[PDB]
Order: sequence, then C-alpha cells, then structure tokens
Amino acid sequence: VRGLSSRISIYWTIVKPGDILVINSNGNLIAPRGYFKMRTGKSSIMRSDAPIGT
Amino acid sequence: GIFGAIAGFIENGWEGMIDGWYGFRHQNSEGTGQAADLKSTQAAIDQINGKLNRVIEKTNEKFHQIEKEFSEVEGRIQDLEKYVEDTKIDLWSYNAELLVALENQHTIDLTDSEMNKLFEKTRRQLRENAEDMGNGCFKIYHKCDNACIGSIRNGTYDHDVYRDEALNNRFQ
Ligand SMILES: *[C@@H]1O[C@H](CO)[C@@H](O)[C@H](O)[C@H]1NC(C)=O
Repeated sequence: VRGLSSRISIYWTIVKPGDILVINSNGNLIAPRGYFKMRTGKSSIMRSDAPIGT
Repeated sequence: GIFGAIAGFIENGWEGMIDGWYGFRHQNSEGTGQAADLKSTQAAIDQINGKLNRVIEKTNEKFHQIEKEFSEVEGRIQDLEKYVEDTKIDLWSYNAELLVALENQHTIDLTDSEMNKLFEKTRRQLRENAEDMGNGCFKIYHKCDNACIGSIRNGTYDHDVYRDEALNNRFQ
C-alpha cells in the first residue's frame, strides 16, 4: 500500500482528571505528541455526497 | 358517519355554499336563498385545528445515534444494530398508520355530529310550527318571509308569534 508491506495500528487512551498516563516501550512505539480535548454536546458525523448550501 | 346526517338523511353537500361548512337554504314567498352558519362551521374547524396542533407539534431532537448503513460484513453486533433500527421503524410506522386512521374516523364523525347538532337546534327552535320532512328540510306551516327566516338563523325566532297560524295549517 503506497509502497509498503508494513503497517501501523492505532489505539486510544482516555485519561481522567487526577489520573496519570504512563507509556512503556522497548520498540515499535508510535508516540502521541499530546492530547485531544474531550467535550460533550450535540456533535455528530454523517456520510453524504449532498452539496452544502447557504 | 355515526350520526347519519352527512351522507345519510341529507342526500348530498352543496358546492355553492362557499362561505361556511354548514348552512341554511330556504324557500318562501319572496323566493329562495342561502346562508352559512358561522358557529357550527367554527366548531368543526376549531376541533380539527386542535387535532392538527397536536400532530404538527414539535418533532423530537436527536443528535449522535447509532450507525444504520454498513460497508463490511461483521456479524453479531451489526445484526443487532440493524434489528434495533428495523424494530423502531416498524413500531413508528404502525403508530403513524393507526393515528391517521383513528383521527380520520373521528374527523368524519365530528363533522357529522355538528351537522346533526345544527339540525336539532333548529327543530327545537321551531317547536310546533314545523314538521321534519326527512331529508334535512323543515316544512314551516306559516308565512315566513326573509326576516322571519333571518330570525330562525339568528336564534331570535319567537314561535309563539306564529303558533296559532301554524297549528291551524298543520291540523286540518
Ligand atoms: C337578527 O337579529 C337581529 C338582532 O336582534 C335583528 O335585528 C334582525 O332582524 C335579525 N335578522 C334578520 C335577517 O331578521
């Protein structure tokens, strides 16, 4: 795929306030550069090819 | 209809009545004419609007949900997600079908009712001065000019004024 036989597998981890993240590895780690903010609300996602209008 | 007036003892409706849902047509010494009855028209309409307001009412608001279309075969968990949605759609489809059918039966019955209420209110007004001819029409046994007809439609017709005259005509 695009030249490679290799793969990366993506995983996730949610760390709650007061909690603590630890990362341990002796190879093959694809490291995070930081975190994404989590929010709650009315947000979602949809599959569509309909054009967007004003 | 459950009262037997519309599509019953009244043969048919009047396409010429364009300013009300129910009304009077009369024949007398001065000719023939028509007039809408506002208060029964408004009764039918108000009920029907009540029923529209209940139905056209605010749709619920949903946001993030489950997915409902799938590009890969996955088995157990997708079986569930599909079965869940298919079960909800059938239930809602059933509701919508029943609703429309109940409301429509009731709409046809309530409008029948109003026609029948108006007739009965009229029969009561005339007392012994008129006979029901069976087709929604009253034979009135006294001279009854346009104002007299007008008083029957206003609800201020005083039957005692015409009583000796009508009783005399009715019984001979
Ligand atoms: C309707 O009632 C009014 C008020 O009492 C009266 O003046 C009138 O004569 C009635 N209408 C007709 C057409 O007679």
